[PDB]
Amino acid sequence: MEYLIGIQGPDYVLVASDRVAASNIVQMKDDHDKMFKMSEKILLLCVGEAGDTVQFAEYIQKNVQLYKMRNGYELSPTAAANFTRRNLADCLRSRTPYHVNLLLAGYDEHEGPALYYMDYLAALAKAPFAAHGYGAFLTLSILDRYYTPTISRERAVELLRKCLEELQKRFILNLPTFSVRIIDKNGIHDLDNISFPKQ
Amino acid sequence: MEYLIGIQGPDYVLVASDRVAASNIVQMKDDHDKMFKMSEKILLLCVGEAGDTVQFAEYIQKNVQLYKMRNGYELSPTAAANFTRRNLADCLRSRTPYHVNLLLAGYDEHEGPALYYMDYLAALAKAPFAAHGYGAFLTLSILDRYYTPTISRERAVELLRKCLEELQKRFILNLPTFSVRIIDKNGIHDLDNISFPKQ
Amino acid sequence: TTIAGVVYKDGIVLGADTRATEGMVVADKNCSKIHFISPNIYCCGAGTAADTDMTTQLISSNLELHSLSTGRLPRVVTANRMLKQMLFRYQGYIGAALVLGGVDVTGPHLYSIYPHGSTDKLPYVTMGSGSLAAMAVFEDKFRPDMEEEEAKNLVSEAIAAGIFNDLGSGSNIDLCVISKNKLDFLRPYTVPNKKGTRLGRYRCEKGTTAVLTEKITPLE
Amino acid sequence: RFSPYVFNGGTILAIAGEDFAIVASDTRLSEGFSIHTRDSPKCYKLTDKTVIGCSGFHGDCLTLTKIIEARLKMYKHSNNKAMTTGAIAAMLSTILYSRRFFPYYVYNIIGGLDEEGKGAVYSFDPVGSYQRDSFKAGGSASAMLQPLLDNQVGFKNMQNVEHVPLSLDRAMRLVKDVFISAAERDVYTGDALRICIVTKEGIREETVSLRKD
Amino acid sequence: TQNPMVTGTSVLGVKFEGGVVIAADMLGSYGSLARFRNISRIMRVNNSTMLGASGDYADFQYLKQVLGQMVIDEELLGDGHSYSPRAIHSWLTRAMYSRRSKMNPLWNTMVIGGYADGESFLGYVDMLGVAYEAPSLATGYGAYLAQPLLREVLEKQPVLSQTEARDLVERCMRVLYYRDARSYNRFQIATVTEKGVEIEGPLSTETNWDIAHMI
Amino acid sequence: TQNPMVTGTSVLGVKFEGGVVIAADMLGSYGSLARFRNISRIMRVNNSTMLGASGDYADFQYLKQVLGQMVIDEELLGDGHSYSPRAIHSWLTRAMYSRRSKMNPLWNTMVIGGYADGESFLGYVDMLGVAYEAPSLATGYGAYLAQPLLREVLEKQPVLSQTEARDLVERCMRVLYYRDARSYNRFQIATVTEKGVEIEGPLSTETNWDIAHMI
Amino acid sequence: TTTLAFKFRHGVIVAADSRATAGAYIASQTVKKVIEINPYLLGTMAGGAADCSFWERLLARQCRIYELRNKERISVAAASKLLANMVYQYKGMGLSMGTMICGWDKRGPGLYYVDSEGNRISGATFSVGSGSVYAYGVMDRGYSYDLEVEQAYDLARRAIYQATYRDAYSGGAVNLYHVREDGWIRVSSDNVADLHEKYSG
Amino acid sequence: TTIMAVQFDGGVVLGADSRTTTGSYIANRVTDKLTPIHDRIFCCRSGSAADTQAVADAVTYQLGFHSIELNEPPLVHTAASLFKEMCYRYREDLMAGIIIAGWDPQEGGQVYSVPMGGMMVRQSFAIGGSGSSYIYGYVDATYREGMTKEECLQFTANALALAMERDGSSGGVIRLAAIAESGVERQVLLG
Amino acid sequence: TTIMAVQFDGGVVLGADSRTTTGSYIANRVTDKLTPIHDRIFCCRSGSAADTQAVADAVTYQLGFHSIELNEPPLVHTAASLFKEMCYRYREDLMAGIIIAGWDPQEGGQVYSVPMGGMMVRQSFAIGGSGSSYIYGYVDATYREGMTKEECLQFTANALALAMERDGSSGGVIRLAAIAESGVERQVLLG
Amino acid sequence: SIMSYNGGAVMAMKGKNCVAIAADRRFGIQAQMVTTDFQKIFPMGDRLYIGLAGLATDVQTVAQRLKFRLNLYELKEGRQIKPYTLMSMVANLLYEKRFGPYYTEPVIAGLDPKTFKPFICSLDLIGCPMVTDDFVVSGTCAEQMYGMCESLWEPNMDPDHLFETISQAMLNAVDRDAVSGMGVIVHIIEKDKITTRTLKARMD
Repeated sequence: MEYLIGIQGPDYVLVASDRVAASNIVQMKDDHDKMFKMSEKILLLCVGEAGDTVQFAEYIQKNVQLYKMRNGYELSPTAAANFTRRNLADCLRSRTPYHVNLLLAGYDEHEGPALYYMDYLAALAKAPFAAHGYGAFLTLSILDRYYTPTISRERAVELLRKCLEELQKRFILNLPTFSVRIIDKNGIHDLDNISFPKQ
Repeated sequence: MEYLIGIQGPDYVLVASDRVAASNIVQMKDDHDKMFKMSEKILLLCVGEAGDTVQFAEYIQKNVQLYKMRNGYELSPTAAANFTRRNLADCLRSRTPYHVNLLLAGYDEHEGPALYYMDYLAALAKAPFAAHGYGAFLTLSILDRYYTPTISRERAVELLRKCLEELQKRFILNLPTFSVRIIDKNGIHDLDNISFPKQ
Repeated sequence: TTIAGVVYKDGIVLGADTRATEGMVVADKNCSKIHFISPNIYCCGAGTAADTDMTTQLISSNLELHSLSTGRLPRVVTANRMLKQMLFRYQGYIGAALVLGGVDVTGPHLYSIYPHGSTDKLPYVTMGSGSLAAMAVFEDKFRPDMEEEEAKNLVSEAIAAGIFNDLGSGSNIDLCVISKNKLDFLRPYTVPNKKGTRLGRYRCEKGTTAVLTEKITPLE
Repeated sequence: RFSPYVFNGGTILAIAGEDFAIVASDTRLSEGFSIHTRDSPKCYKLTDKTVIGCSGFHGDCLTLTKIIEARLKMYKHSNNKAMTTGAIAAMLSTILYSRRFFPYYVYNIIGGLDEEGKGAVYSFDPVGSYQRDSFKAGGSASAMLQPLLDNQVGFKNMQNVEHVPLSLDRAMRLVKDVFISAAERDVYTGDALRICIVTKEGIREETVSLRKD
Repeated sequence: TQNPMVTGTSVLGVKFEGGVVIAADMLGSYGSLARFRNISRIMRVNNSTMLGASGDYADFQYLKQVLGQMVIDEELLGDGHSYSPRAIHSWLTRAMYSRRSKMNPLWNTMVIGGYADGESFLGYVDMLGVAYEAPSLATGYGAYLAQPLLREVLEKQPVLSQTEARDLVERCMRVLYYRDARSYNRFQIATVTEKGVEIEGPLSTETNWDIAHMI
Repeated sequence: TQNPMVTGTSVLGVKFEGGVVIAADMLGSYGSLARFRNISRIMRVNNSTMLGASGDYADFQYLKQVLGQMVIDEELLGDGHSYSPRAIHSWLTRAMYSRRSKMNPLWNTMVIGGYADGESFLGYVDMLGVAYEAPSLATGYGAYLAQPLLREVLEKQPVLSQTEARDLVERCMRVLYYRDARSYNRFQIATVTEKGVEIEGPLSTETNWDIAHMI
Repeated sequence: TTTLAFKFRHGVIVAADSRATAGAYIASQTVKKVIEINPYLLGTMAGGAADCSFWERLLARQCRIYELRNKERISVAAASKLLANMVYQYKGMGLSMGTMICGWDKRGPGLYYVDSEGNRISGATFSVGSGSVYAYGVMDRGYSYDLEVEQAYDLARRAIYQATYRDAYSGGAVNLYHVREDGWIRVSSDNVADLHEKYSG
Repeated sequence: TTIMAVQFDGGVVLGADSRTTTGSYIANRVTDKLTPIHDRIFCCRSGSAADTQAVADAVTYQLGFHSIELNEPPLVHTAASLFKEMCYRYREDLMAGIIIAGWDPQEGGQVYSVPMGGMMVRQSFAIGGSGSSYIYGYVDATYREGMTKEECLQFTANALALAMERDGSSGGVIRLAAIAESGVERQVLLG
Repeated sequence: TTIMAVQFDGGVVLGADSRTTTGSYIANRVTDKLTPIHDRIFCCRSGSAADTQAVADAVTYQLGFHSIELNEPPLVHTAASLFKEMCYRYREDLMAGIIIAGWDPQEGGQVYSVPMGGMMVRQSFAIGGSGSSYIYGYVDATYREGMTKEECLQFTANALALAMERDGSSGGVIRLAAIAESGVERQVLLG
Repeated sequence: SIMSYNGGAVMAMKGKNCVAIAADRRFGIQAQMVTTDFQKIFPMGDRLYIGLAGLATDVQTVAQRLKFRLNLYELKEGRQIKPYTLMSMVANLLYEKRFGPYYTEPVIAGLDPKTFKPFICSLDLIGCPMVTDDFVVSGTCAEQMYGMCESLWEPNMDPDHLFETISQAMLNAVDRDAVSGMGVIVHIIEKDKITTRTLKARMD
């Protein structure tokens, strides 16, 4: 229903999102934030059931903040991704099934950048690019077309421009404004809000 | 699903439409035309079932063109609107139910301008403004707010600007470009294509 | 699946095929549907294959625990009482069709156990999908107090009737003879069907397959 | 309630040769878990150069066979000639579509020579689509026979394998081997293997036994 | 017919040297109730062919009415022709298939035994238009019970005499009296030869209950 | 209880001057089958109160077991107290309401007649916890048939003697023998007074069939 | 199943895959999905194979009779109108048909789109199939009206390749036709396994 | 509903109850179950109420028209054939339990049975209805070949009394009919 | 399935068939329907197969433990009370048709009936099972108060033979049991 | 079905003195692939592997629960695990979830930890073991894999022709399947070394 994207580089992770909080037919909030800073080098979006997206991001946030506060250092993005897959798979066979769909985007000091994938059936997948929502059916061709494993981040933003102009050409949705982060050796950096003017 | 509007003036009928031909999740055609010139002073949009919208407009088109070709003069907009209500109400109780939703917009030489309304249950309603689709739930407040029975057509286009800027603010749809006609004592006049730029 | 058993004048003869199907595709050409319980009692299973396997091991574990405590030989009515009480508690959700047979101090005893808990003491039983074919062989050609070689002819005839008439059956025939002292277990007894020879040489030599990336890891 | 359909079984194989056509089928007619008979071939000599196979629901197979046999005679009394191989496949597609909303449950394969003496195999579906192929296998054991002939006849997925045309004698042992392997894993594959060979000189039949389980 | 009210049960049939023997019992049942203890389930078509049936009995009286008329219709021509047992088997197949195609079938299962031109014929007819030929036929639970007894002897010895075949049916009818819940100890045996069609009377079996003392 | 197996039928009751009379029949039915021709459907609680019931009979034996114990429990105290007929009517109401609140009701319909302190009591208890008081009660089809006969006399004359009330029940039990499909010509009449509880024997009615000659 | 069609300065380009499946089982790899109607018209296949094969064959029957009576080839908008009226009579009975109509006309190029749901729209670019959404994105990034002939071949060729690479039901071989003013012409028929080695480097 | 029919040497003996129900309510105390089609041929009807009244009028229409054209007394087997043709043709729409009995000059007394399916069979004694299931054991042991007329009137009286006692559907009053060459005798009993 | 129980002066007489079915297939030709709980108290079981075998083991467990603690022969009414407590408590999960009969020193022969509901009643003769519906009329007219033992063995033999003949569910062979003060006599008949 | 949600195929084959196992590489959701590097073969000690197919949740779940119990077994005892011991261990772990079952079908291949003796088996989703002597298969495209190995397997085969037989068995069966593909990895292990190769398959 809402769209995310996962361009992975050689030493950087380029993630983007949308800012639309949907409703019945109307658009209540148009500057929503799907992002959740877990640590200094690990981000977390979320897509899924409207009550479930908030609390599981809040639940995974604190348990990772326990690890840094007790042991004095940060989780790796690999160990962080495999802690999330445990909690969804355990309480899947339960009276309260869980329904969210989101990866991780992390930078390791030893292993460099990394990108994962997650379904609501809790399956992990190391991937060089990924997407969710219905826009994945219209953008995984372009991002497969114009891809290079040794791409630069200036081309990657320009590649993200190509991925986003096909969104507001053949959709039945609105999706005006898109928020973008970037993760490197120096941590979380906020790029500008990618938007499309109306007039 | 798609949006129409029916601003009625003292001596003019201002109608507008959209140009989007929808699909599953994609937008196949973005310069569609819902309009059907029945005669020199009677127009006809259509909204409904994807197979039914074309043929009933084609069926009502020819039977009105028979009347002008046999008797040598045009139907009134009142007699034209009541011919359409007969054909939907007759074949409603049938093995092939009919599912479309559209009024008429006509100018009489004696009675002046006129605007009707139609449901898929075939009910007529003389109205001073009307709308269909889900956008009627977000525009019948503004058009009730800034209305005057003695409004001028320059204000009416400006009123149509106010009606359309609230569309691309709180929707879950795209709807970029809107086609506009105007009917007067001189017949059908085509105004410019109202659009909203992307960049 | 076709299992059967009979009580002759000195012991009990059991038999089955070795086909285990899956859907409509033969999954196992040589299965094993005769199980160990005690040195005098065996059991044949039918129905859900994992439900018969996990049940027949628990009772055989309990009777080994029971007989080693008593220091004696188990009785067939003990194994009957455990199975009809366990399967009744699970309300028939565990689908296990069983044939229970053994020789006690009291002599030979044969039982049939249905997956709800109903049990029957009979001189001869059939269970399984092709059980109707083997039962027609029994009623046509039964007589009481047969000998051992007459009974081994009868069961191997009845199991073969379910082979050539039922789709779910058809493989090599198992037998077992349990008597007062002798215990015989025959994993092949009669091979009714073979596989035809391969006529065409289909082998292309080494190098006819494209390989992208190889990797070698030595061991010790 | 009264359900009008049931599955019977059978497996049909056709191979388009260079100047021949081989049609093979088993003879088991089963229903549910039981065997009705062990002698029920699926081969039907339509003309001197065309053999059809029919699988699926057996009541529709007997009906659909007798419809085609009438229209062959209706062609000949109206046109003073016999139908070709492709003309029968074009006629059959309209017959299968003619009951679009109450369909036959029948998988059809037509093999035979063309008007130039080459093997032609036309596969079908229960609604009416068709195409010309080099080899098809239809019926219950259709999934166990298609990928093997891709390796042998199609010569796919092999490096440095030459493309020799399939001879007549090499094609005979290819048919006799695949039904042995199909009879091991399928429960519907029966006992007698009726093999019809359509050449430019007539139609030869041949029966090979399988395992009787 | 959507619901069979009064039903029959298994019908047996097997070829022998110069003829076909067919046996069935004489019971009509309404559910678990054995309501009609004395009915006939075998129709003697004219001289060389013969019919027995299972399933709904009210539909069987309908086909008894129709087939009875068609045999009279050719005899009144008097041209020296008759219906072969294969032609009746071909006719009855098209009757079933056209009936089920209108979603209103005839709840039966019919066995046709015939002997013409020195050729024993034995044909099967299903409700769903399934038809074939076999040296031995069985309907209902007899296809599960008596059919393994029929095929075992015939695959050992292909041909049979008349006395061998007649005794073998009485053994199979005995077994069906034990294991079928809706059988009855009163049956009749009908046999075609080159001399014509002959139907025997209400015969019965002899059971064995010596295993009842074994607890 | 989700399915009543063996059921009773209509139970009548009406007050009079110094007592309550209650009558019911002696039949237990399993569907249309009149299986148990001889059962008792009236329990004599200790000295001043009295119970009859309709609905499922196996549930009635359960409440016969429980109420029988509670009366013994107070008599063993011996403090000079007893349960009033209203207190049993109050107790039995809470038993029904708590039972239906667990979605597992007791399929009954109970009538309590009592006479204590010179006061005739007549109480109703439904399966759904509906309870009230009335000068005349009727369950089942008796609420459709005998209840118009009861209210017609009582609204004309409010009080009744014992012989007037006893004869009027026999007229209503006669009418229920005609028009109820699941009634029986064998009933018993139970009556409380100040002298105690007395239950009469298996009485019967006298029908009239003179209209059968009228075609 | 993945088809696409687009018109430009030099006519219309039509491309499609060749795989037809049955549930999770692949029936064949060599299905000719672009149904050749005339020397001047082309039709596609979408969803129901026998439904698209029958009615387009029936559509060719009416176009031939129209030419014999009127001494003129039929127009592209005419043939799309006849097909929409025939399928509408069986509406709600479960027909699967989402084909396209291509051909040259006196008014220039012709491209229409007919569904089994009564849809009949014109346009410039289309993509039909289960893997159609993978073809819209790569084509619209590379589409222009002023393209060359060799340029328009390689755009439509890779666009089918990117669809079959992502989709499971699409695959096989890539057929490619070119509709010109005189009539259509077959361009090529390439295997996906051969294109994979081409676009790897 | 319980119907009864026993033939004897001279003719037949019919019998039925009188109770007509709806749900658990007696719609009618006394009801003529047996129906005079012809002067020598009766039938007793069971199953649906409105169906069996409509079928019995049409057979009386057809047999009455046919017998005058015969100028002959009709056969009992002829009348039972007409119920078979209607009940088999409309077996999807009817619930009829007809038993046809009556004396015939050619063949004496005859009893036929047409159950809900639409078949036809001749019997020595026929019972039907919902309450007929309770007297299968009594009617087998008590029946003896070679009864007089008065034994058959005693035979059917005890048979219907046991069904009325045990069944909740059957009851009311006992109606009898004795058809012979001499005439038709009808009576109403109790006990 | 047809079970039979008749008391007399000295004791009781039991009887049942032997046929055990599943659908329309005979799972077992001969079957002990009657069950020896105690040396003087039997029961004949009906309804489900696995349920009634499980209930009869638990009552034999409880009554056997209680009677040794009594150091007394148990009462027949005591044993019939134990079936009532189990069948009423688990009436949502069981289909049991138990008839309890047996001789008692305090009271002589007794026959109790516990149907599928869970109630209990004492009768002079009790029948049950699926085939018991066909012999309601026969058992009412034939029964006479004040029989000997040999008349009751004749009475139950004809009663089960009529049910076995008419019912498709019942059949097989006839097993009988006669419980008195002297002992228990068991036999197997035909006819 | 639930098994056909992600798809997959696992094949093992016994040779003369060596054993081989292979699987595909595609990870997808019902029409749409995601990646080509989803691991389905997991090492359990040396000269002994295991393959998993079915629902990708239970693939990653059971392979970690089995690894949980395996390291506890090899530390309480000093030795490694025998292949029969592992088959009884997996059949226990699936039968515990008798009514809430895991949707996977394991395949075990390996050698004797004492000799060169190979071992193959496969299990149901509830835990019925099944040992053979030639091959075991699992996954959605099961019937295509039976048609290969019944027509290509020979009893006594060197490690070269064993590699060539299991390669042609996978490349012809998986390309006939729709939801499985995108590369095949092949493990061929023996007494002295472990060889892992990746084949050149159709990427469509």
